[PDB]
Amino acid sequence: GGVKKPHRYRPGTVALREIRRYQKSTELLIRKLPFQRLVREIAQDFKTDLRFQSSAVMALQEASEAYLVALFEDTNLAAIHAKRVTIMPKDIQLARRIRGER
Amino acid sequence: ARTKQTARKSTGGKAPRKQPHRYRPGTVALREIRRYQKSTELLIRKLPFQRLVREIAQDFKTDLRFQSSAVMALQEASEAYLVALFEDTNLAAIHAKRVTIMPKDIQLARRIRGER
Amino acid sequence: DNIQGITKPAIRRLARRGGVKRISGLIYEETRGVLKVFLENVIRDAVTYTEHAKRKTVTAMDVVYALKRQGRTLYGFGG
Amino acid sequence: LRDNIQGITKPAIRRLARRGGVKRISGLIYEETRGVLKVFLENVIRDAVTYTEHAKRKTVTAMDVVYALKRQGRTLYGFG
Amino acid sequence: TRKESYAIYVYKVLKQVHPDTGISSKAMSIMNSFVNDVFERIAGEASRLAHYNKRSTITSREIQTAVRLLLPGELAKHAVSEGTKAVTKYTSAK
Amino acid sequence: RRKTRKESYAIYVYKVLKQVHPDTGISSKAMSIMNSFVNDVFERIAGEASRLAHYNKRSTITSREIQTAVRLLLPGELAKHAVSEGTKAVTKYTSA
Amino acid sequence: DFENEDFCSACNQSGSFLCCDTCPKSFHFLCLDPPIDPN
Amino acid sequence: KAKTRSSRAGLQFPVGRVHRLLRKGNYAERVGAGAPVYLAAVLEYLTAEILELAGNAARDNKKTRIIPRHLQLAVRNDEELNKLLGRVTIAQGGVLPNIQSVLLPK
Ligand SMILES: [Zn+2]
Ligand SMILES: [Zn+2]
Repeated sequence: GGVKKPHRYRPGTVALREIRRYQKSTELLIRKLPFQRLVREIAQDFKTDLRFQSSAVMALQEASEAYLVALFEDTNLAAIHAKRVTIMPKDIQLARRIRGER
Repeated sequence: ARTKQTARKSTGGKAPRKQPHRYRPGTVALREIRRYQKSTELLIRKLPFQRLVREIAQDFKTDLRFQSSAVMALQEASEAYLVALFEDTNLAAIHAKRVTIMPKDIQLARRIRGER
Repeated sequence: DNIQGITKPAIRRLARRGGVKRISGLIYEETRGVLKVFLENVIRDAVTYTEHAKRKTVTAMDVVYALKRQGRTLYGFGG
Repeated sequence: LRDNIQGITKPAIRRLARRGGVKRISGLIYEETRGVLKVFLENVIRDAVTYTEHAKRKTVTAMDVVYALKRQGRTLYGFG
Repeated sequence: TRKESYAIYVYKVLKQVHPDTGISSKAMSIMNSFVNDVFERIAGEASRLAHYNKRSTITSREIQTAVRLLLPGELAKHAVSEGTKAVTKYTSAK
Repeated sequence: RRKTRKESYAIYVYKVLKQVHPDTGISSKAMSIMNSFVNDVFERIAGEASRLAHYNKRSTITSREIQTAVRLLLPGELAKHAVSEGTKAVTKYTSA
Repeated sequence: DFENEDFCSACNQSGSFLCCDTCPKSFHFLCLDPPIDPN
Repeated sequence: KAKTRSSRAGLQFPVGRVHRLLRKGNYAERVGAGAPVYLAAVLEYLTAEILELAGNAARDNKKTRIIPRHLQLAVRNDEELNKLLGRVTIAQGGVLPNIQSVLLPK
């Protein structure tokens, strides 16, 4: 007769819940070691064997997450601009086509 | 009973007192896209612009004369600012499957530009 | 009202130079306010600079100087 | 090393975008973003290896990073 | 080895404001870099103003034209007011 | 009361307009554009040189620290196509 | 609510009006049937 | 007995230091006596408004000591300090909590 059904939050509730979770966190998101490596291969191209402090990396990250959370933010406004809740690659592009990096 | 006064005159008679070929919409528009893009002259009639500056500078300091080259510098700068902002708006519009700049399209551009 | 002196066809001309093919009608009056607040930023700094030289007249040099501060340099008028 | 851009995992690119207040991240964004991280991190790190060499130092310093970010406009407080 | 920074000074003015509140060291460094940056911007603009007016000295006047050109909006008025009363007390106490 | 001397690179910009184009000419307005250009880019590169020096706790603008800043400002090819001409020019100077 | 007109709904002329409450039309004091005293 | 210039000016930030720095900064050839006094006066103000606002933020989160986050709130909540510190990215700040109205459930 009555068959079970698991308790699944509707698409979007878990979303907004972790939005409120993450907009109160100040902790960095991109993980450290993965990021650190991002550089050693993004630097090896500019100068060989450039050592890096454990603070340059942390800085070059804080500066990155900060740059990205800003761009995502203008991406969203750009996504809402077309009356849509999905962001698209064009958005990150319109946004950046207006900051003048493109 | 709500009442209102509109004559705004205590007495009447105040004056008598002691005290054919036609292009489709857009073709001419694109033609003078080309005209105002190949051109370099200054599109906001000058005098009107100069005045805009007198009545608006008045606030910061009275009796402020402006070297002629200055109000020409304000014009150039203003037309450059608005043509850049209008390129961005057209983009903020062509983004939303449309071809008509609308106020919202420019309240956004300026937000992404960060000029707000 | 000197602001309404920035006429529609003039805002249309700015849009044409800006590559816009259809201007809403409510844009014209948005472009005034945006225009004003911007001029009201340069000219403000133009004058701070002016009353620093104890000059009472403003110069185009002070105008491009205020633009340099704001960020948008203007070549062709000195400096 | 090589191709470590994939280290900025999707789970994370999201967490950042989630941080930025987005609710639906289309795919085809995870690739675009990593590209944006690699143009930013490029310029900054480049302007930092130039600062590094000028000082004839080898250890890219956090001090240089901050000065580099300044040049591009994105000043960072917290390190010097 | 000696590192010059605005540690004890900002701490003092913090107790002058709140004589009950602690401060984080990283947050301190935020304060130190922030006062250094705004100092650089106010002093640079001043240097410029001077070089435009063909002067050669950074008078208290320039720092003002500057503070009013950089600090935005009200933050300025209250900056000026406090700077003018500060230099007034400096000249009164000689 | 002859007007005082106004600094300008105009005379120079022409020598360089006369090599790249022995038969072209400029208009006052474009020349003044070019003078504002050279003053602006010179101020940019000279300001960068300054900090580079201050940062490294040293006090002298030299050729090294400017090859560095012109690189940090002029972007891309422009930079390389400059630093090369700049080192030549410096060596030809020091040559004699 | 809505602001009543500023022109009489009967004679299409300006003046002092008696404003309709549940209606956006305004009438002169003399333009109604029967005309309403202004006191 | 030598007194300091700050107590002459009535300030907490150092007026002496801000003179040296002004001098070695070579912002200009000659620097007067009152210029470091005014700058120390403005810097302490800006350091104060920001510290006050941070104090208003902290007590809210019931935390004794100010931590870098409290300094972002203070800066992004205020509309002035945000134009000033507007292209500045503070360490460990997070972002002002905000979600768009169209993203809310109906
Ligand atoms: Zn009715
Ligand atoms: Zn009537």
